[PDB]
Amino acid sequence: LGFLGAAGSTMGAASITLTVQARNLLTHWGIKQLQARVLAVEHYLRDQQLLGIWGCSGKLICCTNVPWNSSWSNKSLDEIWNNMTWLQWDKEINNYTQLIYRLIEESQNQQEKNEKELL
Amino acid sequence: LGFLGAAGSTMGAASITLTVQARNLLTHWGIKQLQARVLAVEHYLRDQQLLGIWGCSGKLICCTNVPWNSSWSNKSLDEIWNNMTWLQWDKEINNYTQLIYRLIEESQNQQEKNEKELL
Amino acid sequence: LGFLGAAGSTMGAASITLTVQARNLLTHWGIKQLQARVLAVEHYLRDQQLLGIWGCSGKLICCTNVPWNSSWSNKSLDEIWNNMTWLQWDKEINNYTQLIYRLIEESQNQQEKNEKELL
Amino acid sequence: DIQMTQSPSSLSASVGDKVTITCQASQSISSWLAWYQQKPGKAPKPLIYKASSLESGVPSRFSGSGSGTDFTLTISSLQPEDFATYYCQQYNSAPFSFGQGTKVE
Amino acid sequence: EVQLVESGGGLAKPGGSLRLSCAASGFTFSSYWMNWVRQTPGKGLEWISAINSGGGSTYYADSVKGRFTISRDNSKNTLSLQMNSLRAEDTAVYYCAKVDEDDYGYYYTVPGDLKKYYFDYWGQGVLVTVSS
Amino acid sequence: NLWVTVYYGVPVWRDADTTLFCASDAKHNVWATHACVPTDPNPQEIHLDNVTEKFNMWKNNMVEQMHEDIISLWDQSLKPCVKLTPLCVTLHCTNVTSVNDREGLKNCSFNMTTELRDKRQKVYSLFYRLDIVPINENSEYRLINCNTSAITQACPKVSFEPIPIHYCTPAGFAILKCKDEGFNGTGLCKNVSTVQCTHGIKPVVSTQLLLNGSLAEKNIIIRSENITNNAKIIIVQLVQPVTIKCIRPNNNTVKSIRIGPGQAFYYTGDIIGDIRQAHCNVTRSRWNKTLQEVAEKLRTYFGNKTIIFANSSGGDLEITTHSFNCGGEFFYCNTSGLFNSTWYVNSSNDTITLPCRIKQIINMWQRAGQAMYAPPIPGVIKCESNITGLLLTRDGGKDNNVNETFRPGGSDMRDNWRSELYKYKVVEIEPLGVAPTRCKRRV
Amino acid sequence: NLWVTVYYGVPVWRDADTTLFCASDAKHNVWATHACVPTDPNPQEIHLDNVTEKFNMWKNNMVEQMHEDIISLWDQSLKPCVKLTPLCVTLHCTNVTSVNDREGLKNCSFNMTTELRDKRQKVYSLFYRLDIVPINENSEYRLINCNTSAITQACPKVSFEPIPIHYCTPAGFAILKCKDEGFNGTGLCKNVSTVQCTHGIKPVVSTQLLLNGSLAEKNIIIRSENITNNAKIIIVQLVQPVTIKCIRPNNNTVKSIRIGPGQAFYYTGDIIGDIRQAHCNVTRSRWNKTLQEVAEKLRTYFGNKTIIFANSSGGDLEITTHSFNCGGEFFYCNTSGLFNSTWYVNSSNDTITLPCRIKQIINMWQRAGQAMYAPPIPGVIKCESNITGLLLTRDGGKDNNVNETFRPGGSDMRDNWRSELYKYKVVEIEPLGVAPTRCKRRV
Amino acid sequence: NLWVTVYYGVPVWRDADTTLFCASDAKHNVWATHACVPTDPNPQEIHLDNVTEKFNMWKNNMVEQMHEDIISLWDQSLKPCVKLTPLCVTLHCTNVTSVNDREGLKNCSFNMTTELRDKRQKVYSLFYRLDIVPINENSEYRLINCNTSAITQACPKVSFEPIPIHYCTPAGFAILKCKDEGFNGTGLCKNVSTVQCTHGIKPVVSTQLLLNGSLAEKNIIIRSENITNNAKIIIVQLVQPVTIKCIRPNNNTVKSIRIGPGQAFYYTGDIIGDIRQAHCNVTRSRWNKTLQEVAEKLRTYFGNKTIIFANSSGGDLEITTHSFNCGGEFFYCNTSGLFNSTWYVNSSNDTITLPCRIKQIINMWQRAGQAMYAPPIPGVIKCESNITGLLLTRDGGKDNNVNETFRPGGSDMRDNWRSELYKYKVVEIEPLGVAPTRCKRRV
Ligand SMILES: *[C@@H]1O[C@H](CO)[C@@H](O[C@@H]2O[C@H](CO)[C@@H](O[C@@H]3O[C@H](CO[C@H]4O[C@H](CO)[C@@H](O)[C@H](O)[C@@H]4O)[C@@H](O)[C@H](O)[C@@H]3O)[C@H](O)[C@H]2NC(C)=O)[C@H](O)[C@H]1NC(C)=O
Ligand SMILES: *[C@@H]1O[C@H](CO)[C@@H](O[C@@H]2O[C@H](CO)[C@@H](O[C@@H]3O[C@H](CO)[C@@H](O)[C@H](O)[C@@H]3O)[C@H](O)[C@H]2NC(C)=O)[C@H](O)[C@H]1NC(C)=O
Ligand SMILES: *[C@@H]1O[C@H](CO)[C@@H](O[C@@H]2O[C@H](CO)[C@@H](O)[C@H](O)[C@H]2NC(C)=O)[C@H](O)[C@H]1NC(C)=O
Repeated sequence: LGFLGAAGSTMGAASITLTVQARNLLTHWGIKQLQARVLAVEHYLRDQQLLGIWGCSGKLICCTNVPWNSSWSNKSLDEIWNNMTWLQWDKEINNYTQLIYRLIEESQNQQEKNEKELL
Repeated sequence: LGFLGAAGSTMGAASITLTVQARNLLTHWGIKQLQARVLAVEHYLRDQQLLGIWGCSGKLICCTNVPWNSSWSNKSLDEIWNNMTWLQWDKEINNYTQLIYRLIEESQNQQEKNEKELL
Repeated sequence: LGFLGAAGSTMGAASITLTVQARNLLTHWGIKQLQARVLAVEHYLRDQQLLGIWGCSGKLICCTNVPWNSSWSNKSLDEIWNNMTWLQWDKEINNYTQLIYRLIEESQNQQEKNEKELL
Repeated sequence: DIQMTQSPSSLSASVGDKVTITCQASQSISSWLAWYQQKPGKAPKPLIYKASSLESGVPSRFSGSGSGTDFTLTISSLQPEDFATYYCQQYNSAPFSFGQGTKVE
Repeated sequence: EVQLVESGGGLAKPGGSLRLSCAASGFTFSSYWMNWVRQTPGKGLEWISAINSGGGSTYYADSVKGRFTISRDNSKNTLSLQMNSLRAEDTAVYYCAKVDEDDYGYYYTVPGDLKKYYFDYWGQGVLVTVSS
Repeated sequence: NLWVTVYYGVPVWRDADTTLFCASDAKHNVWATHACVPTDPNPQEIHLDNVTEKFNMWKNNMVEQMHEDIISLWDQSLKPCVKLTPLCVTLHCTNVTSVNDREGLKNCSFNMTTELRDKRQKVYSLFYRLDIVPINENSEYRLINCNTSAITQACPKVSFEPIPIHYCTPAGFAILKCKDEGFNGTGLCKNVSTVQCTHGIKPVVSTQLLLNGSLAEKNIIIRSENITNNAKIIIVQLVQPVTIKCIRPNNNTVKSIRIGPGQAFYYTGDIIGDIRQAHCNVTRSRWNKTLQEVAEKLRTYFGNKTIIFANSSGGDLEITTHSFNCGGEFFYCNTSGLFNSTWYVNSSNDTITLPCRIKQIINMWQRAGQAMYAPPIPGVIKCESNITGLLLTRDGGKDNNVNETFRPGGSDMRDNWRSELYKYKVVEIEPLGVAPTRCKRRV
Repeated sequence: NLWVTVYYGVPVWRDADTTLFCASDAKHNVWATHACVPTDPNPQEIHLDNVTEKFNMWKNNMVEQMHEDIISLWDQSLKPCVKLTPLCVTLHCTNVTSVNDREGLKNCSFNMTTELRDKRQKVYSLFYRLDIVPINENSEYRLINCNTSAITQACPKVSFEPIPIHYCTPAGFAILKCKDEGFNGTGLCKNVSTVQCTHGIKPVVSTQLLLNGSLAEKNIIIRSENITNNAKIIIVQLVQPVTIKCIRPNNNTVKSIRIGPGQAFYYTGDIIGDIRQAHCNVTRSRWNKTLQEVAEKLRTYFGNKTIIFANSSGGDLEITTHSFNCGGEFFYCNTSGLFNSTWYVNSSNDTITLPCRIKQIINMWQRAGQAMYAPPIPGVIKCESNITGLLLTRDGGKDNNVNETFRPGGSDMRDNWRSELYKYKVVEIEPLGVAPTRCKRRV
Repeated sequence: NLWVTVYYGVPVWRDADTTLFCASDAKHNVWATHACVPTDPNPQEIHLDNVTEKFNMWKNNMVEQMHEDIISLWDQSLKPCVKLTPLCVTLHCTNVTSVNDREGLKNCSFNMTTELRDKRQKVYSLFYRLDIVPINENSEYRLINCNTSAITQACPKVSFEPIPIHYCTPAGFAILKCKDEGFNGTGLCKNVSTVQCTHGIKPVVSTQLLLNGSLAEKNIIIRSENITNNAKIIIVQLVQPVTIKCIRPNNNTVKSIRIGPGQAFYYTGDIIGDIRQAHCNVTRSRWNKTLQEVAEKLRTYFGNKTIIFANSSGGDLEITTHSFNCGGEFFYCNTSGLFNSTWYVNSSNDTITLPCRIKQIINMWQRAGQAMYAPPIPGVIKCESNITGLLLTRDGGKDNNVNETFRPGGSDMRDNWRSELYKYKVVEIEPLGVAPTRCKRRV
C-alpha cells in the first residue's frame, strides 16, 4: 500500500501492514543535517531500547502477562477491533499510559528470574 | 583468522567465521571524526533494523517461510555451497535483493499475525 | 527502589533491580551537547551489540554452553550469590573477560550452525 | 625664542695650562647640546656628541659635562693645537640657536 | 670622510635675488636632513633653514621667513637655496651642513621629525655680500 | 479475561517540533543551492483516508525555522566577499546635469584609497537621494547608513533570484499536507496526505503584495488568526494572477575601482540618455475586477458592509512601500494607485502607472546592525512577475458605521512565508502502541 | 561443574573521563546560559548503601573541562563585541582638578576617529594610572598592553553575573557525590550518593580568596595534595562565612563617542564631587576568631609550632592583590590587613580597612593574546560577599622548629574551581557482567 | 523444496565513498595533527587469499578528499596569524651595494605604521626581485600579488615539517591494500590485504618531482591512465632513491618591527658575509643510471624507439621549476640541468649543480590570491631529501617519428598524493546476505 497509508483504517486491518511503518523509521545545512540525522537515530533508539527490555525484541506483535483493567478503558474489544481507529485509540488513552510500561518491565524481569530458577 | 579473513573461503567454510565481522561493526579533524562516527552508527542500524523486523533479531543464521524462486538462480545447492565464494554470489542476487526483503518481511508479518490469532 | 541503588547490596538482591538500571541507559554548549549525545548513543550500542551477538538479545539474564574455568576463579558458588558484591567481583574478571566473550561468540556460532543443520 | 650665553669671551692660555669654557641655557634643554670648534678660515667641526659623550674622530683628551641649564666644556689644554674659537650650540629647540663664540689662544 | 662642497656665491645688489648650490657625495643623500647656516663677522653662527629628505615641509628662521627658499634634488645629490629680497645685514659666509643621524625610525608626519639632530659635516662655505 | 499487549510499527502520530533541512537541486546563489542536499527525484506522496487533521498555520513552528534559515543563508552569502568600510567619507555633491526627477539623483565626489595604502585617489559617482543625508544641514553629504552599521557590498557573483527549495524532515517524523478544497487558515482538514518533503517554495522577499506565490483553486480565500481583531494581518490569496511589470528608463553604465589589495568596488559612472524614474504597470480592468472580488469576499465575512481601501498608514519607505528583488535592484515604491477605491453592494491598453524610486543601501531584515550595498546593474533592467496575494490590515475603527477601512501593510516579514506554508504541519511518529488482546504470555 | 552466564543492567562502574554539558535554570549573561539545556526541577539523587570507593579531588578531568569551558565562553562572548583597536593613540594626561588620591587618577586628552573616515575629533577622559604607562618621560602617555595585544571593549549589555550552572553527564555515565562529613580530600569516601547533575556551581572568579563558595559541614576542612610539600597550594574551607563589602565612592559619569561606523565607545567622564579610592570592610572580631580557628586546624596536621602568616611576596599586581567582580568593575585590593597575625599553640569600630585600586585594561585569564577594557559603571556601586575559603602556600625549606610560615596567593584559576568540585567524580556505567551459574542452555 | 535464509555478518564488500580522518602519532604543527586521534602501534591488518579486486587509482575519491583536507588545514592554519594588509605601500628599492646573485636581492625602504596609529615609522628591509614588480615603469616599486589579494604572514611558531598522517576509515568500512609485485595504476590485484588504516603517508608538498615518497620493490613502475594519450600525466616510481642536497649560503639575520597593536612583522635585517646563490647538488652517475633505467622501462610502451628529455614547456615560474619546503623556505630550482640528454636502444663525483631562487610571497595551491608571506629563516639552512618519483609528461606532434620528447610538468597538486595512495581503496561491507538451503522455520 504505502508508508503510513493505514493510519485511518480499522485497528484490526491496520495491524496487517505494520512492517511498512516500522521499516521506514530510518555550511549551515551540513550541521543542520547532522543534527537531524542524530535526532532521527535517537528517536528510533528511544523506542527500540524500550521495546527490547520488555522481552518482545524483534517481534511486531507480543503478548504480555500484565492483565488489562476496566479502569483504564471499559470499551469492548468488538468496537475496538471492528471500527475504532488507532489515532482515536491513542487520543483516548493519552495519559496514565506510562505506568503500563513499568508494569510490563517488572513482570518481564520477574518472569526472567522465575525462568532462570526453573532451569 | 582475523576480521574479514574468510572472504575468499568456501561458502560452507565462510559461515563459521561470521562472528569475526559482526563484532567489528563498531578542529577540522574533530568534526570529520564526529561525522564518521555518526555515519558508522547509522550504517550499523541500517542493517540492524532489517535483521530485527524479520524476526531474526540476535541470530546470525535465520530461516524464513519464503520459498526459493528458480528465476533468481537456477544453480543447484551443491554448486552454491561447495563451489563458490560469497563475493561471487552478491553480484547475482543484487538484482532481486529488495524483492526478497519485501517477501521476507511480508511473510514474517503474516506468520506473526496468524500465530497471534491462533493463541 | 532507585537507579543504581543496589550497587553495594548483596549479589542476589542486585539481580532483581536490573530492569530499572537498563532503562536509564538512554554555540559551545550546543556542540558539546551533540558530542555527548552521540557518545551516549555509541556507549549504549557498544553493549547492545555484544548482548545481541551472543544469542541472548532482549534477555536480561542468559546462560550459554561455555563451561566455567577454575583458573578464572576458585571461590565457592554459595559465597558468590550470598556473600559477594558486583563491585569487588568485577575487578578479578577484568583480566579474562575478553577471552570469555570470545568463547561465547564461538559457542553461539557453532550452536546456531548445528541447530540450522538439524533441519 | 631661546638663546645661549657663553663665558668667558676670551682668555689667554699656553701648552699645559688649565682652562675651561662653559655656557648657560635660559630654558631647560636637559642634555641636548653639542660643542663645535672652528679655526680661522676653516669650516666648523663637531667636538662633543652629547653633554656627557665624545664625538667620534676627536682625541680622548677632550671631554665635557653639564646637565639641565649649565654645561661646562672640560679642556685640560695639554695639546698644543686646537687653539681656535669654541662654540656652544643648543639642539632640541626651534631656532637651534648657537652661542656667542669664545676664542682661546 | 664625507665630501660636501658648495658654490654659486657672488656679488649682489640689495633687494635683488641670488641662488646657491651645495653638492654632496660619498653617502646616501636621500636619507639625511640638510641645513643652512650663516657666519657673520663678530656675531656667532645663526641657523636659517632646514629641509627634510622628501623636500617638503621646509623650515626657516624668523629673520629670513618668507624671503629665502630651500630645495634639494635627490636624483642629482645636490642641495640649493634661493635668496630673495636680500638686504645689507644678510652678508655672511653661508655654510652647507648635514645632520648626523638619518631619518630612519619613528616619526609623526615627516620621516625626519621627532628626532633631535646636530650638524656633523660642514662644507667649505661661500661668501655672499651686497653693497651700493 | 483480557491481557495487555503491545504493537510495534503502529500508524499514529503526535504534534511536535523538530529541525528541518533544505532540499534543493544541484555556490552562485544566495540561498546556497549547491551547499544544500540534493532534492529527492520522486517524493512519494501517500494519500490518506478516514482521517481528519486539525491544522493551524498561525501556530506552527516550521515558519520560524524558515525565517531563521533565510536570515542565516543571507548572512552566509554576504560575509565571504568584499566589505565597504572606508566608504564613510565626507561626500561633496551637487545637482546633476538634469537631462530631462531633479532631486532623484545626485552627482557626488569624494576621496578614496587606492590599492596603495600611501596613495589617495578621487572618484566621481552618482548616488540616489534616498541613499544620502546631509552631514551638517549647511554642500557636504554623508551616506544614509553610516552611524549604525558597517556597509558591506553585495557579492557580484551571486544572484538574488528566488530559486525554489524543498523542506524535509528527518527520519521518524512526517509532514502532513492538507489538500481540502478552499481550506482556510484554521480548521479541520478532511483531505490530508502524508509527504516526506514539502513542495518547491520560492523565498520571495516582497512586501504588501505577494509575488510569484501560490494560487487558489476556485475562490478567493482569506486567512486570519482573528478576523475580528484589527491588529492581525489579513492575508488574502487570489485565484487568478495579476500581471505586473517594472522598468527603469536609465541606461546606467557601471564603473569599477579597486580599494586596498583586492575588494573590487562598483558604482554608477554615467547615465546615457534622458534621466527618468522607475515605474510599474498593472492592468486596469484586471486589477479592478480582482479588487472587487476581494471586497465581495470581505463583505461576506463582515456582512452587508461597503469595503473601502486607503493608501496605507504612513511612515518609513521600507514599511509603507512595495519592495522588489528581481533584476538585482531593490525597488521601493508607492502603492496608492491600487488601494484607492470604494465599493458597495450594488457593485484593452489601459494600465496604472506607479512611480518608483531606487535604493541601494538596505536593511531588509529590519536589523540596525547590518547593511548591504547593492551594486548597480549595467544597462537597462526589465522585470515581470505575477501578483497572487495581498497583505491587508484593517484599521482600528471603533464605531460599527457602514464602511470599513483596510490598509496594506505587513509590519514584519514573518507573515510573508505563512501564506505558502499554510498546508504543512510537522508531526512525530509513535510506532509503539498498547491495546488489550485475549492472548496471554506463556512460559 | 558450572557454566558461564551473562547479566544485563549490572551495577558496576569504572573511572573514566567524558565530555560534560551544562544545564541551568529558566542574551545577557557572559556564560551564555541560554545555550544550556533546561535543568530538571529536582534530580533523583539515589543514596548508595555499603558503597566505598577511592576519591581524588586533585586528579580529575572535570576541573580541566570546566576551566576550558569558562575560557571558551569568555572568548565566545568577546568575539561579536566591538573592537577597540584605534584607541592606541598618544595621551596627554594632567592632574585631576578635583581635590582629595589624586595621584591614582589622571585627566587625559587625545584625538579620536569619528564615524567618518576623513574626520577626527577631540575627547577628554579620565584614566587610571594603573593602565597607563609613560612613553618617553617628557607628558605623553600610552595605555598599557598596547604593544602586546589588541584591546577589546566589553559589551555594555552583557553582564558578568556569577549565575550558577549545573554540570551533567550523558546517558550511560553517572556522577558519584561524596556527601560524607569531614571529607578532607583524597582517600576513601563513604555515604556516597549518585546524582545525574551536579548542584549550582558558582563561576565567580577571584584570587587568594573564595567568595560565594560552599561552606563546610561542621569542622574546618583543609585540603592539599601534599601538605608536607612546600610547592603545593593549600585550600581551606571555613564553616562560618565572613561578610565582606566594597564600595566605589567616585560618582563616575558615562559618555559615549561614535568610535566607528556604527559602533560606540564608552569612557569615564568628569567625577561629581571629591574623589576617594575604593576600599573594603571586614569585621575584626569574626576575622580574628576565624583566623584563630584556621590556625588551630593548620597546626593540627603540622607540628606544635607557631603559625605566623604574612602578606604576599610580591611580583605582578594580579598575583599579589585580590580580585572582585562587583557589577562591572574589577577591583585589586591589598591583603596586608588580613594575613598579618601569628598564632602560638594557645591564644576602631571592629572594622579593618582594605585599600583598593580600579583597573580597566585587564587580563582576566593571564593571557597576553588579548585584553579587556571594562566600561565604567555610572553612579556608585556597592557589593557584598561571603568569605568561604582562602588559598595558602607555605615557603622556605629549612626545618624551623620554632615557627612555620604561610603566605596567601594562588597560581591559576583552575585551583579556584577545585573547591566546588571536591565532592564529584565522573564514572562510566557498564551493564555487562559475567558470573557462573548452574544453567544449561537448551537445544 | 528449497527455502531462502538470511546470513548476518557475511564477508562481502562494495565500492563506496566515505569521510576519512587523521590518525597521526602523538598543537603547533601546520597540519595540526596533534588535534586528531592518536595512532595504533599495532594496526589491524589481515591478509587474504584467492581474492581478486579491480583497482583504479585514477578514479578513487581518496586523493580528491585528501586535497580538500590539506587545503582546509592550510587555510585554518594561516587564519589566526597576523594579516599583512597595511604593508602594501610604495617601496623605494636600490641595489644590494654589491657586497660580493648580487642582482636578485634588492634593498628597499618604505613608510610603515606602528603601535600608535598616530605615529608612523620608516624601516628598511631586503627583498627578492621575484617578489617585487615596478609600478612607475621607470626607482620605486611595489610588491607582487599585492594588487590582487591581501598578504598573510605565516606564524613563525608553526613548523612546515611534513610529518606522516594516517588516514583511517570509520566503522563498517574497510580499506583494501594491494601488495602485488609490479602493480601499476590500474588492473586487478591478486595479492590483496585488508587493513583498517593507511601506512605512514607523508603530505609532502612538491612539484615536477617527488621527495620523501614511497619506492618500488623490484623494478621501475610506470603509471598512467592512458599511456597513448599525451595529455595524461606519466607518474614513474623509482626502485632506489636518488639523494639530493641543498644549501642557502645567505646568512640571514631576522629583525622585527611592531606594526599595529601587539602583532609584529618579520623581515630580513642584514646578510652576514658575501651574497651567494642558493643551489642544490645531485650525483651525475646515480641520476644518469636512473634515467637510463627509466628510459629502458618506458621504451616498452612505445616500441624500440629513442627517448629524449627536454627542459620543461616554459611559462610561469611556479609551473616550470621545482618547489621545496625545507625549513619553511621555498626554493625554485632550475630543472633544466637534469632533463637534458638523449637515449638510444644500444645505450669521481661530478655532481650536477642546480641554480635555485627563493620567493617569500607564495600561493602553493595556485589559487587566485590568498598568498602567504613566508618569514625569513635566520642563519644558514641546509636540506637533504630523497628523489623517488618523476612527473613526466608526454609531448609529441605527428607521433610517427623515431624519437619522443618528455618534459617534466603535470602542474597538478593531486598527482603528488596519487603516487602514494595507489595501493588503497575504500569499500563498504554488507553483512546482510541471503542464500538458499533446505530448512523451514517453526510455527
Ligand atoms: C615616506 O613618506 C614621506 C612623506 O610623505 C615621503 O616623502 C615624499 O616623497 C614623495 C616622493 O618623492 C614626494 O612627492 C612627490 O615628489 C616629486 C617631486 O620631487 C621632485 O622635486 C623635489 C624637489 O622639489 C626633488 O627632491 C625630487 O628629486 C624631484 O625632482 C613628484 O613626483 C611629485 O610632485 C610629488 O611631490 C613628497 O614631496 C615627499 N613628501 C615630503 C613631505 O617631503 C617618502 O617618499 C616616503 N617614502 C620613504 C621611503 O621615505
Ligand atoms: C596496468 O596493467 C594492466 C593489466 O594488468 C593494463 O590493462 C590493460 O590495458 C590494455 C590497454 O592499455 C588493454 O588492452 C586493450 O584491451 C581490449 C581487448 O583487447 C581492447 O580495448 C584493446 O584492443 C586493447 O588490447 C588490456 O585489456 C588491459 N588488461 C586488463 C587485464 O585489464 C594497464 O593498461 C596497465 N597500465 C599501465 C599504465 O601500464
Ligand atoms: C479577537 O479579537 C477581539 C478584539 O477585536 C477580542 O476581544 C473581543 O472583541 C469582541 C468584539 O466584538 C468583544 O465583543 C469581546 O468582548 C472581546 N473579548 C474580550 C475578552 O475582551 C476577541 O476575544 C478575540 N477572539 C475572538 C475568538 O473573537
